[PDB]
Amino acid sequence: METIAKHRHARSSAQKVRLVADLIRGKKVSQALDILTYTNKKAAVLVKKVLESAIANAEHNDGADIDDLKVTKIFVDEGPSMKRIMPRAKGRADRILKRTSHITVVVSDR
Amino acid sequence: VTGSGKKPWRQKGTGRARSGSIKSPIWRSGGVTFAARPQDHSQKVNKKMYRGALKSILSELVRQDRLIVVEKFSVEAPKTKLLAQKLKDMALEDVLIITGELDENLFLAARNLHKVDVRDATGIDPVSLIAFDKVVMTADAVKQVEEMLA
Amino acid sequence: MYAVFQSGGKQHRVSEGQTVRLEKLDIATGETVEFAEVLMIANGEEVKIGVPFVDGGVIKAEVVAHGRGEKVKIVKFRRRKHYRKQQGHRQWFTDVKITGISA
Amino acid sequence: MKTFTAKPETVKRDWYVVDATGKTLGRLATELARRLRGKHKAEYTPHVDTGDYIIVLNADKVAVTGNKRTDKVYYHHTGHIGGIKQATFEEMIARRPERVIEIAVKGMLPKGPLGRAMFRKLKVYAGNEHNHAAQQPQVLDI
Amino acid sequence: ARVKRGVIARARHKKILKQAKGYYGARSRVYRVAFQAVIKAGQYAYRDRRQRKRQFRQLWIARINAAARQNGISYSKFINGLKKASVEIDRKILADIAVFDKVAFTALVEKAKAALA
Amino acid sequence: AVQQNKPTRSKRGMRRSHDALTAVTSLSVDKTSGEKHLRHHITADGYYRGRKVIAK
RNA sequence: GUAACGGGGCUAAACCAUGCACCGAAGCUGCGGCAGCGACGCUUAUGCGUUGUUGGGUAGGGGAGCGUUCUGUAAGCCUGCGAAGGUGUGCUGUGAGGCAUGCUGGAGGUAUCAGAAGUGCGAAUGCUGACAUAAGUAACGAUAAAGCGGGUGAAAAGCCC
RNA sequence: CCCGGCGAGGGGAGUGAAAAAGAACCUGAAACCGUGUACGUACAAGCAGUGGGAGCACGCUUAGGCGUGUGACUGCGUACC
Repeated sequence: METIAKHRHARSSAQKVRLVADLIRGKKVSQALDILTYTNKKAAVLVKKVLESAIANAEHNDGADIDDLKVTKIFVDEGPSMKRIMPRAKGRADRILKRTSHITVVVSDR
Repeated sequence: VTGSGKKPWRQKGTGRARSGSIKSPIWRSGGVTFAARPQDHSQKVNKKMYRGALKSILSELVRQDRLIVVEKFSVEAPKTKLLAQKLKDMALEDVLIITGELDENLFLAARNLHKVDVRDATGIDPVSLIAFDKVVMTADAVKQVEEMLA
Repeated sequence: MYAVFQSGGKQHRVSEGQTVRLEKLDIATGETVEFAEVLMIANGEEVKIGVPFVDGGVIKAEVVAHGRGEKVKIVKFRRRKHYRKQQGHRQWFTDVKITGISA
Repeated sequence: MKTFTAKPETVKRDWYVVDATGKTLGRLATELARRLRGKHKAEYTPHVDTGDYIIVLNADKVAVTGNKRTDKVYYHHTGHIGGIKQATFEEMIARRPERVIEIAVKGMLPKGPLGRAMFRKLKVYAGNEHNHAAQQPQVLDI
Repeated sequence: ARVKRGVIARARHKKILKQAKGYYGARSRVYRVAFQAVIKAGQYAYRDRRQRKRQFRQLWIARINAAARQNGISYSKFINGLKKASVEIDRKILADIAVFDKVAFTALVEKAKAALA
Repeated sequence: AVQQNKPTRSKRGMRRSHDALTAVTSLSVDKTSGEKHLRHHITADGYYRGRKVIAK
């Protein structure tokens, strides 16, 4: 049974979150959670929280039994940008985009 | 277009592109290269071509026996229901019924009848002559359309 | 056990039972054409047209549906010369089955 | 019914042995190369290597014509500084002769990737025997 | 009568991007690039229709020669022969018998060799 | 100095051919407390090789 | 950088002379096809077995058409048994296109013949918006400077003691 | 109701004809970014296609030496205004 959890409007680029996400993909939910705890990227926490929520979602809303779960699917798409300006030298004003992601985790037992 | 004569930015120097009026038809909001004005679409039409046309269309009404002349077409009071009756009676639904001097009741009837329309002889126009399945017309009126077209 | 014959404006090596696509051919859909000038026949031991066409070799086939090939595009485009045209062309063909090869 | 294509996976090949000895390099290369390329059969398929493996032999004794032996060009460039080295024909027969015939038929096979493969089929040798007895090379000429 | 424009426009761009599938990067993604990409594909195939006919004949000739030469005659003479051979006409394509019937071929060389004697 | 043509979405890809993080693998469990922990590191509850060190 | 035969290589695979094969173009021929402009024979609200012939083309002239909005035809016609639009596919047209139909969508669309045009875009350093690139690179704003203990807290180098 | 910081966001439940309407809400194209699968790709040199073309993969019909995708190898080939 699939069962999934996601974080939309995550305040990280995507490129960065993906970096963490690829560490985890297709791992035993257990081994996933470990790889995350000991990864020093702020995306790690962002994605650990999803995995967790997702596992919880599994156990509570469906078959559960977190012993078999795998992160069978994880992919993060890019959310909207918040748009800003950077006062710069000589009156020039620069753009700058604060970027966000939508993290999606899908956990199951098959 | 509501705005100002001011030139958005210099000619040379900013790496941009000429510009000269925030109203350029090519600029966004504001423009319109050949803005319309209100205009008169009336066309002329020679007299002899108007009369010539009508003749040409009566003749064809007649040739398709859509022209069905009667002596006296009229009704007893201003009641669409009444008319609607006569029509049912005469095998009519789309009709012209151009009468001689026009009565008023028959105009008052017929009004709500949508597939039907009554005219006085001197009224009669090109398209409405064509627009209906049949056009009736009384002897009373033919004598008139006669004179008219000569 | 095959033979060769001129029929498109082109030639074809062919054996009985075998279908070939020829250029168009008035012959109505089901009838039987007879190619009566074959330029070679062969089994294990074979017959070349010492001249053109082997003495009495003929070939028989039944037309078998007429058709038009898959469209193709003609593009002409002359750079910088404000010029180009595109064009579509198809190409009738008739298909024959081959029953003959009367040695 | 389209014309035939040799097919890399069904193609035959075959081994041969050629004595370079007195042969005039280049009239020899010319042959090696064409056989090298399969140009003698169902070549008839220029994208497919249909050539035969030919093992050459006694290259050092290859023969030349005119004054070439002492005078034949032979240039090359290391792509460095101003690195253009050159060597005379006899200089080359002197150190690693194999080379003359190789660099020879190479210039005669085509172009790139394919032709480049075709050339691996050719196993030259300066001496008079070779260690490909198992391939059962059949002798030939030109 | 102010005119929408756009559906009839998206029709076209799509028409071109569709002809540009499998083309690389923007060639297959970006109209402005896609177009010039289609047009040349078009021009190449008009050229190459003509080309094809050259290519094969040269394929054929090449292999006729391999075979002729194997039966101890040069392509040139072999053709000449066939030509003199009590008339005796017969596509170069067709002379694929060369590959698929080596005995019918030697036949041909003989007929040819003879008309040359 | 600035680029003359826009780099393909592919070159980005290739440039990034090395960006992948490496997962840890090298953590273990304390013989005396639950406690996973990086090799040669204090466990959170404060253990190291059994023997509860660092009382906090 | 060989670099003054395209290269390999050639003593002929060079020059001269005679000869006969062959290869070779979108030329010429063959088979099928379309059209413009003429004119036979079959036969005219004529198109044809047709038939001779022509069919590179910028500027420019001429001819014939596609499609878009809106008026009428239409109180008709199609449509919640699924309109417009979006996305596939199939067949068709010389093309601009047309028609069908799966998916999506969920309220409008209109044949035909005519009528009118804010009718067709890749370029004007065009206008607006959206989104890429360089790049997870530069930088994070005076080189007066930090260290540790306790705290709160989901988290504390940066707050509080 | 559950994960979470009495968050952000999310999974169920439920309303509803529909949440393939959940408030950034009708339709929801394009550039641009991803996950997944077939095929290709680490001796290969250029407007990236086009002509020929193996192989693999998937559909064929009871084969028939076909359709679709991919595209080793190979001839030709310097974008548009």
